[PDB]
Amino acid sequence: DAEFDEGFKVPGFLFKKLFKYQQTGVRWLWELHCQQAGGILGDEMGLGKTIQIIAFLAGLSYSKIRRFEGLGPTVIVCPTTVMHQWVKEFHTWWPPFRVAILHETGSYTHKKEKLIRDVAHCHGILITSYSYIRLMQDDISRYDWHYVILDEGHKIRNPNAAVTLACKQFRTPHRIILSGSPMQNNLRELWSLFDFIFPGKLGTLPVFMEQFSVPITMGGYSNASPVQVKTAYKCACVLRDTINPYLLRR
Amino acid sequence: MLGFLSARQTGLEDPLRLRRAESTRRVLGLELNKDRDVERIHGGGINTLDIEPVEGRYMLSGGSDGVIVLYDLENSSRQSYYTCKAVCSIGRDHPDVHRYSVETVQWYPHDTGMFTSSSFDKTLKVWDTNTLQTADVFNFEETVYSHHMSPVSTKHCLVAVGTRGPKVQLCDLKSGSCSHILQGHRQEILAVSWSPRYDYILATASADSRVKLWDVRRASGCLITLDQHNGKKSQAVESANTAHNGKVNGLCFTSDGLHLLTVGTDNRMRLWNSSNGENTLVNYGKVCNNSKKGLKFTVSCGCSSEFVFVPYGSTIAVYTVYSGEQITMLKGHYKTVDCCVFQSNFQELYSGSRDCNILAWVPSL
Amino acid sequence: MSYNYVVTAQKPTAVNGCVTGHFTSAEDLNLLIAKNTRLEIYVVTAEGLRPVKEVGMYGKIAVMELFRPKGESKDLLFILTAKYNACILEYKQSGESIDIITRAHGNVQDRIGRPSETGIIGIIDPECRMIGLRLYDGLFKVIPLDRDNKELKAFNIRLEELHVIDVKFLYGCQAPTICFVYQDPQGRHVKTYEVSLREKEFNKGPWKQENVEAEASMVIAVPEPFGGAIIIGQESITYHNGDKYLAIAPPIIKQSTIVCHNRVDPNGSRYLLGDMEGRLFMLLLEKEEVTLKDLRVELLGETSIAECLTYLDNGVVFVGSRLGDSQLVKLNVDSNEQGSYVVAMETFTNLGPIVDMCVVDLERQGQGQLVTCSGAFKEGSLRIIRNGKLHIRTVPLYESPRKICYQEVSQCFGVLSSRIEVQGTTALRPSASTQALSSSVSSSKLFSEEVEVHNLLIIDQHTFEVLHAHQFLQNEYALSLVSCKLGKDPNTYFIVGTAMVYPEEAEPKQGRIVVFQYSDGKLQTVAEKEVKGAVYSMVEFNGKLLASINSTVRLYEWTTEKELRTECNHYNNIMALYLKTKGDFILVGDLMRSVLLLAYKPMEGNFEEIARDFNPNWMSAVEILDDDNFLGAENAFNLFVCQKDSDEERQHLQEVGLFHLGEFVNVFCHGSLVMPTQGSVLFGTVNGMIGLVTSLSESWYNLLLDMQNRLNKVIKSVGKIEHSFWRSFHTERKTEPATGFIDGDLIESFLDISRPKMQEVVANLTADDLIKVVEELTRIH
Ligand SMILES: Nc1ncnc2c1ncn2[C@@H]1O[C@H](COP(=O)(O)OP(=O)(O)O)[C@@H](O)[C@H]1O
Ligand code: BEF
Repeated sequence: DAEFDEGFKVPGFLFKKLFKYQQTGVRWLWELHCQQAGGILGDEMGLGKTIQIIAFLAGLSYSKIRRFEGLGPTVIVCPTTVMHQWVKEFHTWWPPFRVAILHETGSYTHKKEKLIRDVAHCHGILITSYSYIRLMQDDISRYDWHYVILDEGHKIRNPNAAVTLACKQFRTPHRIILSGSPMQNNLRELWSLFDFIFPGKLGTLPVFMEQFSVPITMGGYSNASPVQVKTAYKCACVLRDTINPYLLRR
Repeated sequence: MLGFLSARQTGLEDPLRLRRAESTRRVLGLELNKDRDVERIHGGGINTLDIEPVEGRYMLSGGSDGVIVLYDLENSSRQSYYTCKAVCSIGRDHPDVHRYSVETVQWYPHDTGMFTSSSFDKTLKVWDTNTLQTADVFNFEETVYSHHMSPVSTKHCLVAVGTRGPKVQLCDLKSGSCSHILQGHRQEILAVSWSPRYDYILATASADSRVKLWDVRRASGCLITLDQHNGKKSQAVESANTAHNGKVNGLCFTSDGLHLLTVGTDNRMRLWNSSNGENTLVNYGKVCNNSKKGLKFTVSCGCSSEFVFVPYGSTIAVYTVYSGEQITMLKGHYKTVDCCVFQSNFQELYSGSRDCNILAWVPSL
Repeated sequence: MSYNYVVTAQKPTAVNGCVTGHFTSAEDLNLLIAKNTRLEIYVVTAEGLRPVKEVGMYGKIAVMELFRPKGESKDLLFILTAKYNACILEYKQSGESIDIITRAHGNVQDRIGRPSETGIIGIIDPECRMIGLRLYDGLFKVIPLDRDNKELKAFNIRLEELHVIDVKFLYGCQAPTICFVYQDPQGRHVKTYEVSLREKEFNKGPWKQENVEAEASMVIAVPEPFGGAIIIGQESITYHNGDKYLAIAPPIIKQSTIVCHNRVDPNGSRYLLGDMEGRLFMLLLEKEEVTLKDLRVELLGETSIAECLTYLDNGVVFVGSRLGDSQLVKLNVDSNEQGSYVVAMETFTNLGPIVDMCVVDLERQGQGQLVTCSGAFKEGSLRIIRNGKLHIRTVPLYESPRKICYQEVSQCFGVLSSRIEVQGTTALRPSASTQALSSSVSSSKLFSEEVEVHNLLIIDQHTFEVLHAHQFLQNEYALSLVSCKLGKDPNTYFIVGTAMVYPEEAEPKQGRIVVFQYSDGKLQTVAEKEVKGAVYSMVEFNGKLLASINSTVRLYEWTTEKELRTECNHYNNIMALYLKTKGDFILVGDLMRSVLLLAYKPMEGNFEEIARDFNPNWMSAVEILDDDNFLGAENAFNLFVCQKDSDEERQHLQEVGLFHLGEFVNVFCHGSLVMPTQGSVLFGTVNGMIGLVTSLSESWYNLLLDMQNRLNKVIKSVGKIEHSFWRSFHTERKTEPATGFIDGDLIESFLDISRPKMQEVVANLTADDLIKVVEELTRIH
């Protein structure tokens, strides 16, 4: 087995399967756990973020760390096309997990609220979609989930979409975002993502916009004077420093 | 004293015994030293004092006139009488001088070369001691009541800043990041203090009668909200769990960092368990404060019994932390006392006041 | 920078802790003795003790306890160091070779914490599930053992009681259960907690808090048949098992406090209890069929003042004393016709608290010869030390010696002694003051439970018999004592500085300087001088008497009338405790301002504060090495050398030397015990170490520092402690690496290693050169 700083072991076979950067990522996820912070697995598409997440969750269940003993009831919110991709990857990589789908397709065939209840009370992985998170926040948030992995979490990039407000209703500290592109049109999207994983770091959207978005943007227009370019460089350095501990982007 | 010397020399008692019992004797004998004076440089009331943690030689002072004074507390003259001369001063002609009252000044822990000061001009300025020029300025939208650097953080260099805003600003001196905010208070934060024990534990006290303990690493809000009664009056937390029945304008961790002392405008001082925020029910009597800003008070260190020196109107009231028994009240100021700071090497106290004086209290004999 | 070489002339002799167990083998019964930095392993033979190993820890052994984890063949040893180096050591004998392997180690110092008043406690669960350490107020550190560490990861449990006197692990409990006495304003109480290593926190103990005697200071965990605990206070011994409350108040234990204990049996039917007077008691538990019926205390006899005591077997008890010689006594079944069952089998020399010492070239040789005030109340004595190894004579004084000076012209030693009288008053025992040839008492016109009587003993420097004993006034404490000739008259005087000690005050306001002359077997009082404070120190200073009354250092002159007349004063001191002299310069060691270089400018007739060290070091002793190098000893077991630097910053002494000795220096003195190095300063410590500081040149200092680093890279310490960490200057508010000081012990260990290890040392420097160097270095002591 591979052992990390405090009590976190990941099985030797599960660990051997991973690559060097994926196990760096499993480490990084677990320091996030130790500090009770969220973060953005920003490794770009195809590098394997499902596997780092599954390996970390498996080592979280396997290490029996101490409220929840090991892994609690976690929710994975993903685009509708990959819910079954997630189920497949969980069943091949860590079969002991109970991985339910919260969808019409699903596999349950009873009241969905019953599925959410059962997964909350048997510490399963509930795989749902962003649409369902919007529609069933009344039920999805009455159960004190242990992790709130959002796959392709850049669907949270609009701070005012209903999905965004919904996903920001989980009381848990262990929020994770999987998105190889956690910035798509502007810095407001980055603020929204970081406001999900760690609400305070970037300030209120007032402060973030005035301190970072207007400066960092205004130094990229072609006509930008040198002074304003240098301000943009300075503010970009500050922003990268601020978000360094919580973004892992290979 | 001769019994103590004989017991030390012969090994009966650990030398720690003599150190602590004698330091306690020196604290009980603390009295206004007219055999030491501090040079008057402030045109306004002294709001804050900070003796450097390493070597305890130099003192900072922030006045209501916006000047910062840097004093030498070592008696470099061969006389038994000396005045603590003012080495430096950020004066009315200094281009970086604060435009309004300096409400807090703090040495950088771990090194004397940098110190930080916050003002009602809505700035926290970082100063390089040697060149005495600002290295950084953190502008805030609202006037600063109190800032504090962790006395312990070998890892992070965050400054917790409390302004009239309901949020606590965390400013990273390492690459300048003033975006982090701790939200959960509802009124002006009148006092902030990092735990001396835990690198990332911050205690914040606000005019809404609430004191909160935070883990600035954590992404899930305040750890603890101090409650007077510990559950006797229990309510779904929307307005209850107040530390005081007024504004809480002073915070001070005990030396070992296992307890928290709060003073509020209910004319009370309370002692709390800093791990679970449980009131220890130490009485302390009545502590007259009606300060409308942060009230800086200190504790003793390395004595047989710990003490707390709290500004009590124009006097400095000395209490035993863990029994509440008021040792005494040091009366030598002419107006209300704003701040006291303890020199832990010689059990000396310095106290500033609105009467534009800084008085040294040294043990008698 | 200063270049100083520290070495041990006499290793510490005071036994600060001793345990018994099966450490070297499952069948051996070992006696492990902690003298401050030395761990001495003996085998309990049918007669005496056979030494098997003596190791040097890089640490003051604060805790030392043997424990046997499940499956282990023989006892492992847990040691905690004063600097909080924890280690678990195992003894592995491979034929001739002997090793002490470190089964685990770590540093458990909390960065912050108020180190507890009563001092470092270290207990081990009777089932070896955890090591409980009370190091700081309000915290209780737990080192798990079931989670088999190699780094000793430990966690704090917050203890709701902040003033814990003593704590033990109870027996016969499914959970690790601690029982401790703590003091709150409402009195002293005994409380129990159950330790949860899984929850990492306390739980409600088996039996709730109980209000106990006011001076309850000892907890004794009692083995499984009885269970419970026995709390010893001053006037009572009480037994708690949760529902049972036995309580006795034996009148025989009221006279002195019980300070150490030991379980004679495995079943705890008998305990030894040692008190500060040196009495030895046997506490008997009478069982009922099993419950406990009643407690009995019987006085076995007297021993040396025990710090620790251990019952070995067959009535043999090792009484490890810090204040007197350690003892190996026998407990007879029948009394000795004097009421005593204790019979001393063997005595182990202990240069006890060395409170003062002098180097006299007695026998008119070229050899120095230490004479030290060793020991304390009943164990006080003069020890005479000389090379021949070191031979140690003992002159039992039977009372605490305090100072000693040699008057050569008169062929005598003047010794300040102190004896404790009870009632007007009565001597508890015949003390060397009371058996002098002649005697006298101070009849002075200046000033008009148990008390301390102080005498000036004139002792023959051939026979070491008390030629004379002058008792000082009632409630007069003699502190300082100098032998010298003053002014221009030719008589050599014994000058004693005293203080008047009344319980109504914390610092004496009254005292006097008495000038005696010893001639014709009598001690005449030649002069007196009422001073307004305690005379902590007097040095003869260029024909004049330089005394230090409470906070003033003043210089007296000896007038033609033969009286002391003040010449100058100096006041900028908290407490001038230590005075030294070299030429016109006076070094003042303060209670807490630490050193001051004063100059008597004779052209004016007043003092001048030349330089000062502004660091807050609480001195225990001071010395002048050179014109500008000032050795000092802080009460945190550190040596530092100050140096007059090279404006007003010239009034700042520069601390150019720093070194953690691990011993409490009580005295420095120039001299050498022998017939490359410059100067030679001996020092005597509380533990009984005699060490030697001397000045090196820059070249050799560099060489020896290089080889120090090499030996650190090669020699492996017992608890895997780093030498640099051990010698690092340490105070509760400061910590710096050593500098300007070479551990002569580590250097001299360069001989006790095999030749391949030597080449490992001597890679880039030949070896035989350094063998010559280190031999020449050992020549100095
Ligand atoms: N260490 C690995 N060993 C074997 N297959 C892997 C490993 N890492 C990733 N994969 C495979 O690579 C594919 C792409 O990874 P995926 O997690 O979908 O990428 P993303 O990081 O964009 O989510 C997955 O189907 C997965 O099975
Ligand atoms: F490649 Be995707 F971000 F899973």
